[PDB]
Formats: sequence, C-alpha cells, structure tokens
Amino acid sequence: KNRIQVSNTKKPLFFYVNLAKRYMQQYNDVELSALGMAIATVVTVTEILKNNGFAVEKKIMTSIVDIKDDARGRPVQKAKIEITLVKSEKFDELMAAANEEKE
Amino acid sequence: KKNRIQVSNTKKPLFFYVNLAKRYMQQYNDVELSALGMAIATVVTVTEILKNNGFAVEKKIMTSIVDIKPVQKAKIEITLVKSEKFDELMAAA
Amino acid sequence: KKNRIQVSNTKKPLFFYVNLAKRYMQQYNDVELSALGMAIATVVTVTEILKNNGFAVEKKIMTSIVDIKPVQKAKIEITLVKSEKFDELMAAA
Amino acid sequence: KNRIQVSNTKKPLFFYVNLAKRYMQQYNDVELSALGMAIATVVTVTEILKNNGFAVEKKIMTSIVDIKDDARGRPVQKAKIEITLVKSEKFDELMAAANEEKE
Ligand SMILES: [K+]
Ligand SMILES: [K+]
Ligand SMILES: [K+]
Ligand SMILES: [K+]
Repeated sequence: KNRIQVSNTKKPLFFYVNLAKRYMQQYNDVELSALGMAIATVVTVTEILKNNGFAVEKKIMTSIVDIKDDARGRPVQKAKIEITLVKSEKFDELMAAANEEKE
Repeated sequence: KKNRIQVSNTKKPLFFYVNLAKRYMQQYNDVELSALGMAIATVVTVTEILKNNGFAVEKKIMTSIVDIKPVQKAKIEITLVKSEKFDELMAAA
Repeated sequence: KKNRIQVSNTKKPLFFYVNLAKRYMQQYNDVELSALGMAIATVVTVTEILKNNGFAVEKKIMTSIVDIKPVQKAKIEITLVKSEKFDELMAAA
Repeated sequence: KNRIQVSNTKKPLFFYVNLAKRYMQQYNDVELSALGMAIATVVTVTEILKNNGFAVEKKIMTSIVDIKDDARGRPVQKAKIEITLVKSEKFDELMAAANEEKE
C-alpha cells in the first residue's frame, strides 16, 4: 500500500516526492525502491525529505540482485536500493505551513 | 525507428545500450539514442564511452523540454556515426 | 560568470542549485546552468522543477562533447528566464 | 590505499572502472564511495564489474550523513554509498583474455 517503485522516466521528480509525502501522511511510513539508473531518484527524494524536515530514515538497504533477462540468456545483475522513511515530528507542522495553516 | 535506441528500462545494464549502439552502427552506420529525464545520464555515458574508446563520432546532440500528457521533461537525442577506427575495433573484439 | 551556476559539487543538496537559480533570476532575470557528465542529471532536474512549478522558461539548451585536458565529456548549458508567474511565486514563498 | 571516492565530474566512467580493476589486482579488494549524484557512478561501476565477471561484492552500505555546510549554517544531509568488492575467481583469466593472453 505504501510502496513506491521508481522506474518510469516520464515522471517528474516531484511526483515521487509528493507520493512519498502522501504515503507518510496516510501510513506513517513509506518504502521507496529502485534499480540502476533510478537509484539516483530515490536518493534525491530521500535527501529532499530529510533536509526539509519531513522524514527520518529507518532503513536503507542496497544490494545486487539477479534480474531475469531473456535476450541475455541468463540473469543480469543490477543494484537495487530500498529505503523506508517515517514521518518526522515536524511533518504535520510543515505540511500545514506549506499553506500558511500553522497555529 | 530501426536505428533508434530509446533508453527507458531501469533493469538493463549499461553495456546493453553500449553494445546495442555498436550493433546498430555496424548495420546502419549511424545510431540515434534518446531518453527522458533520469535516463539522460545513461545516454550521456553511452556517448562518452563510444567517443573515448574510439568507436564513434557525434553528428547531432539535441536537448529540449517536451510535454508529456501536462508535465514537462527534458529529452536528449544523440546521433552517432562510425569513426574511422570502428571496423577495426569491432574485428579486434 | 555572475549569473552562471556550474554544478560540480556532489556534497550539495539539489535544492541548493534550485534556490540559487531562483535567486539569480531575481537579480539578472536569466540564469545559465552548466555541468559535465554525471552532473548533467542535476541540471536537467533543476530545469524540470523550475519549468513544472511555473518559475522559469528555457531560452537555450546546448549539449555538446568537450575535450578535458584528452578525455571527452558531455556538457550541458541551459539558459533560463523568469516566467510571467515568477515574481508572484517568489512573493508567495 | 585501495579507496576510490567518486566526486570529479571531469572523469570518464572508465577511469573509475579501470582504477577499481587496478586496486583489485594489487590488493584483492577495493572500496568505492560517493555522495548524492555520484552514487549512480559507483552503482554503475559495480554493475559493470559484476556482470562482466571481475568482482564479487562483499559489503554495500548506504546511509544518510551530515556534511558541514558554511553557507547553510548547519550541516546538510546527503546519501553516501560505500561498496567493497573483491576479486572474483575469473578476474585473472578475464584480465589476461582482454589481451588474448589466456592459456
Ligand atoms: K489553521
Ligand atoms: K529501434
Ligand atoms: K556565478
Ligand atoms: K599468455
């Protein structure tokens, strides 16, 4: 329910940042994952959410996985990152303040 | 289309695209590489590799902002041709 | 030089470059962003953000291969200008 | 002695791949590290060395670190990756075969 897999090169960065914010709001945590070239996206989303006070990381796992590859004839190996973020203590205030709604 | 490589698969290893570019140059002489957004880095790297290792010469490198059904994304389009060393490098491989 | 941002520092957060571009546009109207190789992805992303969020319009996007004292690297050069909404977005911030 | 930090945007990818090969040849292992945008480089070097039979990973650590930042006035947070690779059992044969020197 709260998992985001980054793989669509058509999506703007803020699609993923905003989805991560929505999932943290709904579920308290969010899991981001990506392979290969998409790892830079997950890293950047995480940096943004940390530097701007929205999130605290709970788990960052990075590993090499086998990917089935028909044309190759045997699996290819790719790096995969998996990041779990939880809501920070400032998340609600910051989401409020975005729209000048802090009390 | 036949000699165009669109880079959009995060499951592929880099060398998939490097080798595909070399195979396309063997048949068509020239090769078009295109990508959006986060995939531009791969196209750039493919190009650098083919240039630095003596396989290719660039003919055209176009970067622009495009609308996707709308959101805006950067798109790169690179056209490469065989270098004077290409055939000998391929034979040596 | 004064209104050019070279992206080459891996220690910087993305929003360093996004905010610097916005500050430069406030003073100069327009801003040049440049990078090599692995940094091109950052320039692309900065640009997409400034376009998608209504701050900027692109005027020029140049990608080329350059010699570095030699090895060849891709280099992007983007020029942005303020959009019609820029001043109001900055005031609202 | 065997550490490679990826941070120079002037370097071609194969500078890092070839340095990693040299360090594995000399020391049996190599440590690759990078922050932020440079993580994609380390990931790609690792994929290359794995898919092509040169290396086996031993450790991949990915974390958020504080970076001193004068202009900011307090530290910024960046993702950092640290990858330790060791020579594979095929490394020597492959380095030989590169130059048609296998026996
Ligand atoms: K309120
Ligand atoms: K094709
Ligand atoms: K400047
Ligand atoms: K021999």
